[PDB]
Amino acid sequence: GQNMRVAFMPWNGYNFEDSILVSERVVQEDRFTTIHIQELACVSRDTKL
Amino acid sequence: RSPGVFFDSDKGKTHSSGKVLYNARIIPYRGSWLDFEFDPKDNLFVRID
Amino acid sequence: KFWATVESSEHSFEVPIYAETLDEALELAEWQYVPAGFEVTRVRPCVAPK
Amino acid sequence: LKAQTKTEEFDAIKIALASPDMIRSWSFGEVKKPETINYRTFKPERDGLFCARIFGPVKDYECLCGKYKRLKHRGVICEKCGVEVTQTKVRRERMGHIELASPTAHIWFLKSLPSRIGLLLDMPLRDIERVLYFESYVVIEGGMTNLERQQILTEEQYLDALEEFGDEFDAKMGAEAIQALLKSMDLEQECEQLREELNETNSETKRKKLTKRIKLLEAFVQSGNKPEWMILTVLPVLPPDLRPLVPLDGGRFATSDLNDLYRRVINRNNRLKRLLDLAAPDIIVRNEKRMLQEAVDALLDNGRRGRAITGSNKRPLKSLADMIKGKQGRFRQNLLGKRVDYSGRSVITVGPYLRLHQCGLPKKMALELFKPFIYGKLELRGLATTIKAAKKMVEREEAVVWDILDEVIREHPVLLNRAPTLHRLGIQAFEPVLIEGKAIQLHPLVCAAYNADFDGDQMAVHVPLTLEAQLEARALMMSTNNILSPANGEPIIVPSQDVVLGLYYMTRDCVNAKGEGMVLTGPKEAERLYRSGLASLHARVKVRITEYEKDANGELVAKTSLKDTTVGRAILWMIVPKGLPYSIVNQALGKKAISKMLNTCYRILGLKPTVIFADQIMYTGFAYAARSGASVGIDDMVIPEKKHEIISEAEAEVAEIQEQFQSGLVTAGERYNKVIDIWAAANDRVSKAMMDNLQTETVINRDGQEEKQVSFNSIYMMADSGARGSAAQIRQLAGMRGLMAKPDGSIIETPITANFREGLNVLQYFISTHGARKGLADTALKTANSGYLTRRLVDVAQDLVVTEDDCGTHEGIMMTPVIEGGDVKEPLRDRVLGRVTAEDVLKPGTADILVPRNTLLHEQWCDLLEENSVDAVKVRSVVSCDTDFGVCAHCYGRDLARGHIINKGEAIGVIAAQSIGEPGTQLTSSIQVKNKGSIKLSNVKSVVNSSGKLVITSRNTELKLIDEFGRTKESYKVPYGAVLAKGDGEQVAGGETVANWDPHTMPVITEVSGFVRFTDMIDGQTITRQTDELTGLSSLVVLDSAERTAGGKDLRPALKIVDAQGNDVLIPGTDMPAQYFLPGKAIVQLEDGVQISSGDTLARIPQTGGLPRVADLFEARRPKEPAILAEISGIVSFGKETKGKRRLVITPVDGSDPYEEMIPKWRQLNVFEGERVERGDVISDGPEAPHDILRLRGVHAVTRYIVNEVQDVYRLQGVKINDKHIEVIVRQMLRKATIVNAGSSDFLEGEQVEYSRVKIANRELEANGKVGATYSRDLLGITKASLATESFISAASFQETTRVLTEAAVAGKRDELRGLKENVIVGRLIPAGTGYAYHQDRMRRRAAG
Amino acid sequence: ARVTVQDAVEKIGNRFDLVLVAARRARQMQVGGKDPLVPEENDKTTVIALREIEEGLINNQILDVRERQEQQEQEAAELQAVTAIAEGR
Amino acid sequence: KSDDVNGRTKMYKNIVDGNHQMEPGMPESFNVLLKEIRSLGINIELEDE
Ligand SMILES: [Mg+2]
Ligand SMILES: [Zn+2]
Ligand SMILES: [Zn+2]
Repeated sequence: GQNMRVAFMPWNGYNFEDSILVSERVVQEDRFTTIHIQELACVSRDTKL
Repeated sequence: RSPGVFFDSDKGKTHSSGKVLYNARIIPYRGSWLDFEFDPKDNLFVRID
Repeated sequence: KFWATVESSEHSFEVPIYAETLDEALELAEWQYVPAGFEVTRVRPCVAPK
Repeated sequence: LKAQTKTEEFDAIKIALASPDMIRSWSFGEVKKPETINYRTFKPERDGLFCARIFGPVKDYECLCGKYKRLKHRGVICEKCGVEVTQTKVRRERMGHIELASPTAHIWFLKSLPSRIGLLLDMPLRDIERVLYFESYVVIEGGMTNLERQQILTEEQYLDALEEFGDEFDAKMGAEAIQALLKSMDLEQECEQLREELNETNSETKRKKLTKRIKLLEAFVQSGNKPEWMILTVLPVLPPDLRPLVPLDGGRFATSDLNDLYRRVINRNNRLKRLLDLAAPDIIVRNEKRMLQEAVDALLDNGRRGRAITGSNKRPLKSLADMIKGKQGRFRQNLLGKRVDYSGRSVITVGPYLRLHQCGLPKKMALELFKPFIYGKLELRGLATTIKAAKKMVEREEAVVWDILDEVIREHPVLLNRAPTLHRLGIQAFEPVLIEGKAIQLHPLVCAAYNADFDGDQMAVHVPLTLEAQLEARALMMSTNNILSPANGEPIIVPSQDVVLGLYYMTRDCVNAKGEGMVLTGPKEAERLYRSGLASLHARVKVRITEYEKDANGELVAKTSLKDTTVGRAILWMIVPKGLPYSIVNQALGKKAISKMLNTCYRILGLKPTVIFADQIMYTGFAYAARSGASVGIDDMVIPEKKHEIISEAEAEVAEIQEQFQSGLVTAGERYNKVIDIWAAANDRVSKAMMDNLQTETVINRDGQEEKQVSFNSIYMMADSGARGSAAQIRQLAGMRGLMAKPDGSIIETPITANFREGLNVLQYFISTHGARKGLADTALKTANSGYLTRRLVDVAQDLVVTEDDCGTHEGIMMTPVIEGGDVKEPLRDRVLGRVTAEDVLKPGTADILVPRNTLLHEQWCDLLEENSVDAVKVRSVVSCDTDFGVCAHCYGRDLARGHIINKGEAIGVIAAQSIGEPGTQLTSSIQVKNKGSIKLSNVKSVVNSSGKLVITSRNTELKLIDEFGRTKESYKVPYGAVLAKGDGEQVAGGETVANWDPHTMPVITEVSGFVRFTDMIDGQTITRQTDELTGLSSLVVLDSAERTAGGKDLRPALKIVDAQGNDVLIPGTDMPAQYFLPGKAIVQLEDGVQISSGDTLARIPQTGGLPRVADLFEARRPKEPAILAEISGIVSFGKETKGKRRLVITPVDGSDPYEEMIPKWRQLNVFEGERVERGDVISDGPEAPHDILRLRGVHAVTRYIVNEVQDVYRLQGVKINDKHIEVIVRQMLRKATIVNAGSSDFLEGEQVEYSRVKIANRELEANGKVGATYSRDLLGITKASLATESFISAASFQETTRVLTEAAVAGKRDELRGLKENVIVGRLIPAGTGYAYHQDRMRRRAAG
Repeated sequence: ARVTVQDAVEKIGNRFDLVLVAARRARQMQVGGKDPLVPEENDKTTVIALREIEEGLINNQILDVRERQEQQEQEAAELQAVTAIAEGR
Repeated sequence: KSDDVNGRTKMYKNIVDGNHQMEPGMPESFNVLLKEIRSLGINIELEDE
């Protein structure tokens, strides 16, 4: 993962239970961005028709 | 459970007697199990599997 | 009838034992309980105000 | 008017045996061939398991051959192959049948637990199977002959008996024989004979086993069934679409195992039909018949004979019985759940910007959800040409459809739900607010109700389609409509974590800060002072406030003054509405007071003000919590400086006990205890060290040297406010953590010295591991346990629902504070409030009615009772409610999500079970008065001794402390032989000595005075000589009657009190003299001739818990070592002991017939051997059996036993549950009662208290003057009580399906519904709540003209 | 939007019959038989019916009476029509 | 919303018609159970009007 600057303090209830408040910087820097690769298959079968 | 001979107790819960119990169990890596167990009358018994 | 209190295993309970005498109720209880490996604790006569 | 023919909305149901003709009725054709499809062009082969002719067309409105393909052709049967042209849906409907060659027993009726055929015929099962298998012949209607009827024969025997009498005797074998038996049987005549027999022999067993069978018989007669039908002639075949042949990708097919089974049955049956025409030998045809029976049996219920395996697959094929039963324990269709349209789910999150009535709903989600509504709303305004166009519009996501969605979203609520639903709050309705994202936004204040964290929990959404569902969601399931717990009236909307820390940091006060001492005109300029950085949040300040009060009648009174408060509190006051006094926010406002604020706000202003108040509180809470800048550092946790010393000393302590063990001064087992005790004692020192070094530690100054107050340390603020953390938890961070225990269960004598702040070496962690593992496992298991308990509880209650309004009974229970141990483990105002009085209670001065008759007691009423000193209020309860088949509102109570009295039609049993089951996951020697009051002796007989003291001669004795007010504070029990320095009506102070005694001694004292004689005490027999070697003062020890000699074992040793003349001093006020016998192992005090007085002891005799406890309670389980009670009031006696046990002969002073019981003597006694004891007295101590309470004490006693015990369990864990729910569980428990007398129903029959009472009360008038019969209330466990239900459809759910269906079938049970579960199964409106009106109306239309 | 139905619940005590009556009224409006008795704020028939309950200008009694009167409207208009059916004799 | 084969469609049409109601029926489940039970010698029928 990625280490980052963290501050412990209630922010307007947005951190309420376990919840996390993330700066727009982190999403802008594209650092926590993840790449996924999906395999999508198409089958050509044989029917009586 | 490693194949070999294993001697157990099974004490307390059997027949309330407090006389406990004693049993030997021969477990191979393949094939039938050979069991020898006691009982409240102090008679020796044997069961295959 | 007579309620015989039998206790064994992890817990206890009462079972009806029919008979013409408290002593007879005890004998019929034990004969019909003890040999199975069940302990006979108590024997009570059935009251029931009528 | 013509009654009816075709299908209207149906009433109830009926289940029974099916005639062969009744079977052929459903059948639209016979399946004569095992074939399924054509194998090439796949089509139903005519007369096969799949057929268009027999069942239905393969395509909608089209013939099989293809002649008539038009939707016009309907009632026409094709000429080539007769197939009526109709929707293919009828292939899910049409039944079929099979004509069997030879009769076949129905396995359900043959193999059922009672074996219905067997007990109908009074014929043993073994013999029946012996006949069916052609093992032996059985006579039928033997007539006048050498042999009886049910009598069985063998080959040779039957041959010989046949050689004797050809005619006038009849015997057969096989299924045809059982069929003949059943058909020939005359129910009537047999009944008559049984009635004649029942009246002759008088014996318990005989007449019981007789009356049971005759009952069953006449029941079978009235049923409408017939014995013949127990043997199958025709075999019905299930519709093909319920056992589909449907194809799959790759060309492979898939079908039900019912096809395999049915195919086998058809095949073997056909083979039998062929063998009969081939005139095969007996040895063959018999085998074929047995094979047919086996096949049919395997079809109906598989696993009761051979467990047949399906083709090419080892796994046993699933039969029709397995089709009905299903799986996963006991679940049949809609119980275990089902898939639902218009629904979704997702990860959940914050959103505190929300209001208590709303929740964030993802745009895409809301779109896909309300998609059908969007379609119509689009073409409604004309924005879309047609429905297709609308679909394309929302599929293209044109910018208009968003604004068009906002319309449908506005007033249309949505249902939010979580995974572990327990209490009804698990599903709550909110108002949708469109949100950009894939996450569902939830209101923080609801997080407590859902028990949902933000750690990746998911919630599901449901759409209330029908208008009624919308209004139900809005007026019932709405978030703002439930602000309260169903378990107790306390607010569930109470602020949780950050918010409470915020309000805490606000209403806190500091010794010196900005603006200290200054004055402010009001809250406005206070907040103006703080927001400008001028005055500090927490500072001591006098401000002018205007607080109101509603104290005028229906009217708000305004008052204004100068309150001494803090700036923060003053700022907070801007929120609190109207009538609430300023004293509510003047405190520090922990998680507790902040809740009572909301509570009082609800009980004063109303619902709306409470809601808006709550929202505001959450907002300001989060706000100032954010402003507070509260954090947690490593330096926030302060380790005691003295800790290192506390260890050393303790580390020295063990060493002491380490040396003494080596010198033999202390034993091993004693050493272990000493070490564990000192090591455990050190932890308390370190812990209560760090606490003091934490809480007040901050030392500050104001215009001077030093002043100390409560600490502003962050972690401590969290722990104290109630935000999170606690003493036990902070203890682990700073001070040493606990003493762990090995898996053996025994505690290790080397506790963990280091803490979390400090490092942890390998060992300590490795030792902590077991604790962790066992913790996780334990919780994970207790989840399942709680779930199961909840299930059993819902099962036992269910259909119990408020039906009547007011039953009008003065009956109820006596409500007093619990008064446990030292002081008041629960107050009166709790157990009272919300519960309407049974009868008018009075002031200490009488002829004054403060609370008239029956009136719901609310906050003001309870406050009025609190003004006065009243310690008791009689309260109507659900258990005492006279309403039959339900509960009246005036009994149950008020409590609900609303403060008003319980509504009519609400289902109380369900919410009761839920309220009991939800919190259940959290579950696992002298009297000294603590307060000042006046001594009151309750239920005691005593005497004054020669020392001037007061000795208690009664076993059951109570000591109550009644202060000047007249209220009971302290309550204790005083043992026999206790010495009181006081008397009744005396005066004591705090900590003053009242009672004193010894535990190991049961002193036998004397009421009267005089010399001590000796009777029936003989040395070597009854007694024995023993003299102390350290003193020389002796006593002759009474030898127990087990260990005595030959003839001395028959004598009862005694101490009889004699006067100067040598007479016998009698028990005061009676003809009966005084002689006190002594028991075994009882050492005397003074010998013969020595004079004593009162109070002098004649002889001195030596001597689970948690959730499963609740389970045992509700199940009314008898404990292992039950306390024996005196069955009949009288003077106890010891007869000659017998057989390892001891006789106990009770002696009634009143009538007669002295009762004797067998008590094992090893059990230590309680009762005085020579004294009287009332019924219900303790002959020995230990746990009490619930049945014993119900029988020897009574209903009101046993219900109190249950409620007090279970509440003792829950309250110990800090869990609030109103007694109501438990009381309804009790009501369901004792529902059954066994009749004693007669004149209407049977003698010993167990029957419903409601039923019985509704009968006898009807028999007290008209009828006979009174022929009414007496009964006895019976205590049933919740599972056993749940076992009893009138509806067989409901019983088919949780019970065993097979047995229930069979027993119901033979009886011809008519299920009238009327219950919840059964109506849910059949998919119609619940007979409660919203639907209660409907089902009421119909219920009135029924049974009327 | 109606946040709390408490006021409505005050009128007809119940709270089950509140749902029934308000549903009935919401039916009278939604599928049009008629217009409402209270100015619409752009509240749906649910909230409108609930408002009408709050103002006390609608309930079970009033509804039953009104419907019974509408039956009289339709039995009035149809008089000659159905009385022309004397052919039945 | 689930088990009613007619109920679903007959609903959806009203949902788009602007009419919020329901015209319920017997869930296909319980009906299937009626057939399954009646497939045995057990006769289960609905009565009255
Ligand atoms: Mg969680
Ligand atoms: Zn055809
Ligand atoms: Zn009542």
